[PDB]
Amino acid sequence: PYTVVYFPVRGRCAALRMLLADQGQSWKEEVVTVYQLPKFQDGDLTLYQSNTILRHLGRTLGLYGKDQQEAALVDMVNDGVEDLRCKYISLIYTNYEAGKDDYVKALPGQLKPFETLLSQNQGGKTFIVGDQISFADYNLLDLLLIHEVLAPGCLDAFPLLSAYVGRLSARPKLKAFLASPEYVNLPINGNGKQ
Amino acid sequence: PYTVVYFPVRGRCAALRMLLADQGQSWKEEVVTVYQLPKFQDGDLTLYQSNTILRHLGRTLGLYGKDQQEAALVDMVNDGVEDLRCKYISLIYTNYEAGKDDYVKALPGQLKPFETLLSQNQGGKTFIVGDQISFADYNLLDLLLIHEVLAPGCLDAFPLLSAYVGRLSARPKLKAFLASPEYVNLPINGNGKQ
Repeated sequence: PYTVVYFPVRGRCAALRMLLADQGQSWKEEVVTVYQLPKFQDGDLTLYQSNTILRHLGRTLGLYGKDQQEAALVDMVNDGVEDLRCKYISLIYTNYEAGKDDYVKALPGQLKPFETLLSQNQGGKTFIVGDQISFADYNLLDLLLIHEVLAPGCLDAFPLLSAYVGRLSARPKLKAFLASPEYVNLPINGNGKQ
Repeated sequence: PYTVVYFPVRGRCAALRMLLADQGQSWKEEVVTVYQLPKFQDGDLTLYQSNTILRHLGRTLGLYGKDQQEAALVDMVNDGVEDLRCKYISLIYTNYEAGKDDYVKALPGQLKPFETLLSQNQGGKTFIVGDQISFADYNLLDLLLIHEVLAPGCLDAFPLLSAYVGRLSARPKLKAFLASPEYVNLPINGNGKQ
């Protein structure tokens, strides 16, 4: 019984959509043509804030680590992703024309921490945290994909990340969703820039 | 076995310090004179990001709601607080001189949601969520206190919030901590503005 209310763009819902899709859950979309959405309805539970939804789905669907220690790392990784996403959103809607240059120059410094974190966990052979997927993976994967569109090839300097994007992108239900019109035909951002 | 590494300012640690103080936990500070701190060490567990720490302490100290439903609301409230805190931080370090005017004009619109949320929970007679304190309370309380310093009297238009700040501020261990030199003598912000 899931319903997500959002604009007709992937934006901040791409991650939770991927999460739902991959976990084999069904939801109802509810477009909003022109607390800022998304809005999520789980039964009579009504959530706002994308990360709130991600954690909620994480708790209830068991994508929050195997113990309190991992849970903390998952949060820490998610917050980093979120931090970078804020810069991206700022670039897109604010200084896209001028900032794009400087942004890509700095991108490697922004992505290196993730590469490191990956190397520290079974040599990046599984997920960003632990040996099971978590909501932070779906969110990290989205951040990496939307960046490969802004600056194609940015992930070439990071062997672990690139393998990671490939590993996750190949997950049965996820691959299908990523290839669906439902995903492919939605613009990444509202202002039409990406 | 807690250690918090941060600058010599309350900044983003005020909340977790209040949390620790109120919960009767002891920690070791480690000043950093001139992932951006804080850094938290719980045993060999090393966390970064203030909210990550807040959730961690929330999970382990049982300040995360009584069930998954409340947990979600706690997150939702915390994210709202965090959203406003980002604006505050932006005012302080960026457009303080000019933005202060417009900021205070808009403040009521920013605080109204919290007043509402409060009224919806036992008529604001307990905490922001549920009938037990949660990490979001400590974080909300900090946000309200630092605002009463920026724009004194801003809470007069909201009876529920004002009672809330008074109710929590009177908590035995919290009142003491709020009166300690450890708290009182630390500047609110780095740039010396508040």
